[PDB]
Amino acid sequence: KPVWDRTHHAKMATGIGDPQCFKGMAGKSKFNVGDRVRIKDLPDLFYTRTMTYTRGATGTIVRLVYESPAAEDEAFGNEENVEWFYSIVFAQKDLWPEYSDTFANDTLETEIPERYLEKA
Amino acid sequence: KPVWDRTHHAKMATGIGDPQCFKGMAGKSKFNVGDRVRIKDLPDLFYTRTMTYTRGATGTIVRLVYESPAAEDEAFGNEENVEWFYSIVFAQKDLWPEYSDTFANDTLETEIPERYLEKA
Amino acid sequence: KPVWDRTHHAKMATGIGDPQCFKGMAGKSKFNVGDRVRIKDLPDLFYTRTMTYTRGATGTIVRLVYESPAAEDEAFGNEENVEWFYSIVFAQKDLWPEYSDTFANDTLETEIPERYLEKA
Amino acid sequence: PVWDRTHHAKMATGIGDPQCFKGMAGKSKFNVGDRVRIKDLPDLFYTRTMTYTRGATGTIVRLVYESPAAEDEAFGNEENVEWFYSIVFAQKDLWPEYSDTFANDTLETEIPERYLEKA
Amino acid sequence: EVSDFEILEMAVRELAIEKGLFSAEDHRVWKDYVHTLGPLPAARLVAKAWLDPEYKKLCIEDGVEASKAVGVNWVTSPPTQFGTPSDYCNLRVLADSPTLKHVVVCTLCSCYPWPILGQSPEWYRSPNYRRRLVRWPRQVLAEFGLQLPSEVQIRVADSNQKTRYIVMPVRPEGTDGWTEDQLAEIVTRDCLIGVAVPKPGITVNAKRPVLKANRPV
Amino acid sequence: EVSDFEILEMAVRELAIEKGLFSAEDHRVWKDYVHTLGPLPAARLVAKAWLDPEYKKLCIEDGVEASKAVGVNWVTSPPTQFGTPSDYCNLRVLADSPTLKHVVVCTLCSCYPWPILGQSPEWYRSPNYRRRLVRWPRQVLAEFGLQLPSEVQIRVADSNQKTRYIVMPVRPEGTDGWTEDQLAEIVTRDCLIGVAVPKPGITVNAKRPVLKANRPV
Amino acid sequence: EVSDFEILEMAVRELAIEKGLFSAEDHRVWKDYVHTLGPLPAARLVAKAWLDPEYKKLCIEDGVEASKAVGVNWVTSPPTQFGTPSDYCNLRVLADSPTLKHVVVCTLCSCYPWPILGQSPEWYRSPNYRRRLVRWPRQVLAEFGLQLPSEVQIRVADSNQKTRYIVMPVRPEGTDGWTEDQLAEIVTRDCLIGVAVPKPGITVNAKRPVLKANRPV
Amino acid sequence: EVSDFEILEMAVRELAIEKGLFSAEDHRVWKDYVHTLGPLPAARLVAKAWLDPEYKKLCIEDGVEASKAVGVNWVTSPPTQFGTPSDYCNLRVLADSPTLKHVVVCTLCSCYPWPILGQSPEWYRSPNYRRRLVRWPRQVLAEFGLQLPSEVQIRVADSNQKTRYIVMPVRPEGTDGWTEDQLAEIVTRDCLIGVAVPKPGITVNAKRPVLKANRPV
Amino acid sequence: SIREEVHRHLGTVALMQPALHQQTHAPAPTEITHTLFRAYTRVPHDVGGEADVPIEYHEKEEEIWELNTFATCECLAWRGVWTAEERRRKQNCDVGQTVYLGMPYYGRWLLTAARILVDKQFVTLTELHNKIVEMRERVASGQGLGEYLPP
Amino acid sequence: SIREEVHRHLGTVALMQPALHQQTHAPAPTEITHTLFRAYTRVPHDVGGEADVPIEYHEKEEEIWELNTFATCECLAWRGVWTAEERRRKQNCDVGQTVYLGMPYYGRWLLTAARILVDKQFVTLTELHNKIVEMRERVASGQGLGEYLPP
Amino acid sequence: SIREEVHRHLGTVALMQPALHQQTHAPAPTEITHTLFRAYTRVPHDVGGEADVPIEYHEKEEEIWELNTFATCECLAWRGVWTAEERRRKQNCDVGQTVYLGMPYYGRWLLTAARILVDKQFVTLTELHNKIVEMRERVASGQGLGEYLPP
Amino acid sequence: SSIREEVHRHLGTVALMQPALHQQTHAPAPTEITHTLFRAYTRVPHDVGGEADVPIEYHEKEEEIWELNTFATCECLAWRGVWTAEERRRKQNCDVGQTVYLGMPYYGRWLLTAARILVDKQFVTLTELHNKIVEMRERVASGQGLGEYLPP
Ligand SMILES: [Co+3]
Ligand SMILES: [Co+3]
Ligand SMILES: [Co+3]
Ligand SMILES: [Co+3]
Repeated sequence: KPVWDRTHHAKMATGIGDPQCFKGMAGKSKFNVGDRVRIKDLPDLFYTRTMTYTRGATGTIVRLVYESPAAEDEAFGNEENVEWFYSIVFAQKDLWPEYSDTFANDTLETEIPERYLEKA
Repeated sequence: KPVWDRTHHAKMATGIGDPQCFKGMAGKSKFNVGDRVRIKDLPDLFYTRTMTYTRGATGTIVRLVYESPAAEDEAFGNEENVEWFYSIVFAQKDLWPEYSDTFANDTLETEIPERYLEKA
Repeated sequence: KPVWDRTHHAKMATGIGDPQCFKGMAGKSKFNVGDRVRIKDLPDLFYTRTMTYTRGATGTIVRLVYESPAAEDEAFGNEENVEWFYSIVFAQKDLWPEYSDTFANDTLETEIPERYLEKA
Repeated sequence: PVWDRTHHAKMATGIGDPQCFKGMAGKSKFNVGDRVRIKDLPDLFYTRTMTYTRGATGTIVRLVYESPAAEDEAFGNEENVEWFYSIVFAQKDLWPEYSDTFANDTLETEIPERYLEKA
Repeated sequence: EVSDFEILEMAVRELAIEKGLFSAEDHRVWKDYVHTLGPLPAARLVAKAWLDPEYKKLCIEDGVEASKAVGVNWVTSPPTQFGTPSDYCNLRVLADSPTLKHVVVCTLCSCYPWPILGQSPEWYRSPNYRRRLVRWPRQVLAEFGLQLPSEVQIRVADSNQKTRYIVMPVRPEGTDGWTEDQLAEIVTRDCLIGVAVPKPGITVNAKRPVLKANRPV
Repeated sequence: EVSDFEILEMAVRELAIEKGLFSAEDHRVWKDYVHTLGPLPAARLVAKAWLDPEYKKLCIEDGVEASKAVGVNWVTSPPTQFGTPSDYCNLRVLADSPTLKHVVVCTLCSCYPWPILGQSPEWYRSPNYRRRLVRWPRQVLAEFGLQLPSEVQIRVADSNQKTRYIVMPVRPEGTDGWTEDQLAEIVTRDCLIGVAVPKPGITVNAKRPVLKANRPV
Repeated sequence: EVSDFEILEMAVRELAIEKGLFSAEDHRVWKDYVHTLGPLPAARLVAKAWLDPEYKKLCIEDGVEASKAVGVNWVTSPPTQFGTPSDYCNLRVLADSPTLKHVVVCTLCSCYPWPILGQSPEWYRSPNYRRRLVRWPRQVLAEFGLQLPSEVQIRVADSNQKTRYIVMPVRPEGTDGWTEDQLAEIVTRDCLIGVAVPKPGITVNAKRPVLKANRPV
Repeated sequence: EVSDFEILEMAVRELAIEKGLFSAEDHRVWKDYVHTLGPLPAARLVAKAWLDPEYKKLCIEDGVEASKAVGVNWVTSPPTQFGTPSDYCNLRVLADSPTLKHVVVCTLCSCYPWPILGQSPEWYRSPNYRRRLVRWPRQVLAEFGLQLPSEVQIRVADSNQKTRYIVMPVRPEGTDGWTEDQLAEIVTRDCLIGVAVPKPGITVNAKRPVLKANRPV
Repeated sequence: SIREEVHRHLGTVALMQPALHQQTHAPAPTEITHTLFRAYTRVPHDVGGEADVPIEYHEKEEEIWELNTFATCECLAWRGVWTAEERRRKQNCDVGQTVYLGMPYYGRWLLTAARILVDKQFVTLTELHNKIVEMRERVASGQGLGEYLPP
Repeated sequence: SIREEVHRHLGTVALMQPALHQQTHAPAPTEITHTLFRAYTRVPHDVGGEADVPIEYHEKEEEIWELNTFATCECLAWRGVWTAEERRRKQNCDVGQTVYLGMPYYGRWLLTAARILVDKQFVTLTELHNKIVEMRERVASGQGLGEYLPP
Repeated sequence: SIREEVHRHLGTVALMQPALHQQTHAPAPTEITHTLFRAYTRVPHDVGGEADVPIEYHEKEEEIWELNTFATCECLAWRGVWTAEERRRKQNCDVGQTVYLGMPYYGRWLLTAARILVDKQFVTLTELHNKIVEMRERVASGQGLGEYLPP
Repeated sequence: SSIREEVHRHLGTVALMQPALHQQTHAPAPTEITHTLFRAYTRVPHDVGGEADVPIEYHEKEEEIWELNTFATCECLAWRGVWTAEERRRKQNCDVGQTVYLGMPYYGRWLLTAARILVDKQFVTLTELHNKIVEMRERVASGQGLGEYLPP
């Protein structure tokens, strides 16, 4: 029967934290603060944390937040690959067709790993 | 990461078959052909193959069919424990309160592993 | 305000009965016992007593039952026109596509006014 | 039966509806400023006094006109004519969850005299 | 307490009488007539027909004329003297044979031969029976405890206009020498609807659950 | 291909004309009247009320008489000469102020001041608007991009009997020395329903999707 | 076009082969084995049982051993050499008699004796058959045209663990002196599930609608 | 009378301990830690920031470093010494300004900055808040009694990965010369979520219905 | 007790049968196909051939009010207010699909007896509304209600 | 585009929201509470204050047949066949809940225009059914149908 | 009393909202469009932007069992049985659409803590089923249930 | 004939409009879950025997190429030890949950569950699966073909 390593995450993260324990593991980021990026509509079978409401929308990267395995991998116990995560601001008008022009400036900010992002 | 043994089943069952590969592993059977047994309403969280419509009904053992792990074990990869399986015949009227008196002789036969059975 | 004549039906029917009180008023019947007729799918807005399950089916007339206004007129208070009513037998196989060939001879008999019938 | 098709046009032409009913209700039971509660009269088959008003109290702000009640007109019965009132209700009185932040919000609608009783 | 239906019944009934549409005496007369009704006349018609071939020919050809012989005149027996307003005056009797067995429904509502048979059963008025019998009659009959050979023609009669039907079943085995009274006794309401067949020794409809009323007749 | 609605409409119209219930003339004249209708007169009523305090008091107290000034006579403009059968002859003009802002609905259907305002919008007829505005008006208004201080009284008018309303909004800032034409131009249909306020430079309703007809007028 | 299911099927198959979970040869071998399967061996098992009382006793007591006589070895015919993973190695043959008539379902899914009978029917997999047969078998059987005397015991077998069943129906009248080939020809798939009985001159399942696939095998 | 959830909780917890996955002491330690938590540290962070521009810069740039100053070390405060497993170690502080006002949700579940803020509110976990705030945030905030100018950017932050957020509102008028303590007192839990703004004199979250538990902590 | 639990279960799961549930809120004409048009304009008494589940058929005792309603309807017909065909059309079809299956059999007969009085203007709706209030006040004031309630 | 797919998806998962769904099948009068009596006998048009969700509001172009139906309904009132209040009661209440929300707004106006012709006996139902038969034949024959379909 | 009746009515109306309700009973692959396939395979935690009704937001007091469940889930993660992302994916997605909205929040956390024990084979399902029996027996025999029930 | 087709289409349509009391469910508090409902929400979906249902016309269905390929994949994965059929049944017929269990097609569930076992036993990351689906859709779009489903 398989054996699950119950000490691995505590060994790696104790006194460092998560996602600090992944820092440096993603290498060079593909994007920079201020880049405009469109969210790719990648297959979402079984798990994703990139909300459907964002797919195909364009936004601006405002921060490179941390490096981490993507949740699509961490939630199935796969943490060998690490990527950059970005905080992206979208105009609410670009998400919801009905949004009022009177509320011209309203935005939504959320986090997306690099795999979902293409240059706009 | 865990490793799954993929050769266990084939090594044990080749040339022999399932459930023939489990023959003898259950030890002595608790019940005999002709015994009256009631079906225990064991917790059914996550998985069972003892249908709800049998629970609490009494029927007659007509055959000791084979020995095998219970499906509640096998379906989670746990084959260490092997028990006897019994074919049980129920009167339809005992299952379904509205079953017609006209059709007094009708029955249902299905298989139940030993853990669900108690002497009636 | 309009005035409703509350005596008309009792004056016409008392001692005679309904539908006896319309006998003779339909004139010559268009069909005869033993004619094969198909049920026309006439518009059914607001009211009909010619069930949808019969529309477009073919059956055999087995009786000219009586003369009466059609229910589509009587139910709105219009009894100036009177027509022949026919009892029609359908084979169950011609109504329900699933009906078993083992039940080869089963039939359905119901009444239809002349307005719905065409020669088959 | 025969339906009279000329009745309405004969009475309303050159005048209008509800102007053609002016004076037929006699004296009004209530006055502008009165507080009135809406009676939960049976509503089988038809009403134009919305369920959401029943049992609420509001203020009369205008005696708008005289007309048969719609509960009568909609079945062809125009013999009785009554006064109609425009009522203002506080929103908090209609909807238990209404925000205290929006304390001043109201709803105005019209109700014939039969549904009103002094609060 | 009283229900909304009780309130509305009294209201309707009092208004109708106030407006002169019917009287209190009319209403009592009609309820009194309905209380007279029941399945015995129709059971009698079947027993008479089993014993007299000429009378069976008349039942099959002219059920209205036949019904007179058991005291139910469909024109003149009800208080209107024009047939009841809802069941009219065109009874037909459907004769079962060794190759034909009938069963009756009103898929559109609950039309039933009250003048000769009495009140319709609850389940007969049910959407469930009205949906299923026309299309799966052997399945529904089997639930009532009746099955026939597959080559026997089961005919469903749907009472969708002014005709009302009763079923004349075949006379069962084991009734040699029986009198009209003995024969009529085994022709129950269910036999006359066609969901059961007469059997020597069986003189009441099959027992089934009775849903109770809040406030009964 | 023609729909069931088009077939039925021609059936009803040909039968009404054949039976003499209205004439072919009547139907053409009514459609020609409806084609004359639109939001321009109501916007002129508001601009004139802003320019003349005596006319504004006439609007608030007697909308029917005021309406004559912009060429809509609620009695004699429609072909009937007794007002339109469905919109009646009792317009009220609701005057917003710095502490009061009105919006209108017909919860029971779609009653709208057609003679002075023209066609009711599709969304005004929706069960969604009809349910929600009376109870969550600040939620609905905010979906239209209108919010007002929590202290301003928002008053929903539910047009449930024979009165129809238009809203006379407050005159906005940024319009010093404006003419009647300039003021009328910013008072759109939506301002007259109450779901928008007039704003300099905005002379059309807020864009939203337009669901297309299979065969449009 | 190609569907989401066709794209996923190629993705899972290419990934399993890339990761060495099974080989491309394994997949071709399995499909080739499935193409061999069908209802002929089970029908021959029944015909041989009717013709030889000792073989019939072997079928009722030990269906796995009996199956070898019709070329189906439940251990060694499938590519695994340990039976198919989903149908196992415990066939039971259920013998009908003049007082006992069996019909089979798998209420939990669709378990069926593929090695000796071939593909399970679409209807056999439906939630409808799986709900209803165990509780109203005589209603379901009558929808298939099968009815039996109320006194015959109808036994529904629910295939919920590792046993798979076939029904060995009673040999019908009208087959005196028939050969094994003649007998086998009337024992259809449906007779082996229990929803039909074998009849002389009927050599195909009862016709019913066939729902077509977008891209058929 | 224990509920199904109480039974299954005890079962799970006893099994986990029996199997040596965590100890009874571990579980007590965690519950003890959770009992320590609450919104005061986060209120203190905002008060300190309103008083020290350099520390406000650190809050906006590095919320994890900033949290240390109010005693919440996101790595070493929790019993794991690696941050809590569910809230991680990347706090961000969102700074409101006269032209920007934030509010936070987790549309995917209920992610919330427990180490610095304490327990998430019931309504924050609700599907209803999780559906609506992202798409109608002005409508939802108005229900909580908050409205902002239309030209102010409302930013909704959706906490869908490892970052957790607190909102640093603008310092309100009427707080000249206030001490850190008086300032922290008006920064309620709701202000830190962004569904309220701090107001002098208001030191608790707006009262709302509380749904009671069958059996409480 | 175990069997009762099993049967309550089998009843409960039916309520969770998945479905594609499209609330309809006054769809545009372009959303109505000929199929839908024929279905929404159907008369609802026409049930024959529709699929339905097994039930154990029962008898039912008659309520006093049901007998009185039946008599009221037949007397209104005897005395020429309507014919039974007019009644069937109003009671079994005009009530519409929701009331047709949501309310009881004799509920429909009774609502339609009230309806005929108003539709043919034998009473105004005001008189009907007023009489219902009268009946409720008779009850509340301990004055009883015909044979349903003694004083 | 991807965005079209996103909004289509949000609309689709609304069809799959879990519910406890109890079909209703002519219950006995003992299953009807006061609450349910009042709810089944409600006038359908009275919807103010009912819960509902935010929806995008749209405009809709007028269909030729809608303009023709509106003018028919108003010309029938001008010429005294009904008053608009009779129309509202037939159109918005007597159609019953299912049609009231399932059919389009002018679908109800048109059905109700056909209804008033039959209920006040200006046209028999036979004349209306026959006219529908003849109109469908006109369309099928190639001879045209007024402004809807040229020959 | 009148107002409570009004509000109960408005709640009841909503249950009769007409709909086209298509029960799904394992449709063939030709009945599943790309739109349906994307909707059926969605992860159900992804609710943002779905339309919903107004509610009065409430606080809720915590059940003893909810605090215990939360601590159990976090201690299982502290001691390396899973990570919180593994939990979220099992608890908020793998449970499927029906349980996702039919069961309560911490109900799902608790079912998913039981699930991890079985899926990673720290306990067999037999051990879990047997332990539930043990807990029910502890209760019935007057022996108490931790903090929930004294002996 | 065409009219009969319209008749049976109509009976099917009217069944969509049957009246019901329809209560949407939205994460209730634990105080609204009875034992009856707990047992009903935690039921294993496959266990349907004895549930009420209506008569339906039973039909045959031709096998799709993708269904035969799915069936063979699921049995080859068991032959070669990735799972046993019982593990497959439990994942396929129970853990999918009620909505998918009755909303998707029978071999739809077999195919999803074959993808599922590859990810749950870590033979393939979810990223590999998502990327393979991306690459397959590009294959189709490009004109290069997709096995026996689509010639180039
Ligand atoms: Co009837
Ligand atoms: Co209106
Ligand atoms: Co199976
Ligand atoms: Co969360």
